[PDB]
Amino acid sequence: DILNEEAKIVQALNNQRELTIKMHELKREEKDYAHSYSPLFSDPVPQGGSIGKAPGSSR
Amino acid sequence: PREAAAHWVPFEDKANMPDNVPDVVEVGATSAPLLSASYFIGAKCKPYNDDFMLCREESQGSGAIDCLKEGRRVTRCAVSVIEDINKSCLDEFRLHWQCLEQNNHQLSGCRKAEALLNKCVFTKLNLEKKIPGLRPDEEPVFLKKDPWIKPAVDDFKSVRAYAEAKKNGTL
Repeated sequence: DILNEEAKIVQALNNQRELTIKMHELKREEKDYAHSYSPLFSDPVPQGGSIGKAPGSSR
Repeated sequence: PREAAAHWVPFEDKANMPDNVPDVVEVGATSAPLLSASYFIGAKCKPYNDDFMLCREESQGSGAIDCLKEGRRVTRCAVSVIEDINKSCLDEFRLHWQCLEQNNHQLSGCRKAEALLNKCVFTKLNLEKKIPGLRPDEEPVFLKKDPWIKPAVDDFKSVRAYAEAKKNGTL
């Protein structure tokens, strides 16, 4: 009756250990430009300076 | 793109085109004849000019060397327009750009000569002067009667030729 109630607590603590190791993995994982920077306007391509612009200026 | 300051010294280059690229003869018109016939260069050579700039857009960064074959043809077609306008309308083309070299090359001050030039070129060279991007319900500026912006002094040769075209019934 007491071995089962200790195995329950050990399972509940190993669950927290797995959760902690997971939530540590999750932060060091790299992340998208749409999640790290603003979601709308998801491309990093600037295309900036649009009045006196030259054709051939893109690459 | 930026302009030279702080003791620029000019330098030129004693050299030639390589053999790979053929000869192309140049435009010898200066700013008042170029500004005079700008709309007729643009009316005849629209698809050539647009293919040249579309070349320059398509192969980015290579630029100069990969677009030489159509930069050839835009220059040759503009030269065709300018000798075409010489041999038909030399005296009033000359009347127009001689008006234009006074008055700061403003097109606002040479209306009575450009009416004559537009009428000649439209009946003989069959090219029309148009301003695009102009929706209807909007009058084009070089057509309007009594504009707010008149020049300081109208040129004498063009008002004399304009009155004589009135009395001939030319215009």
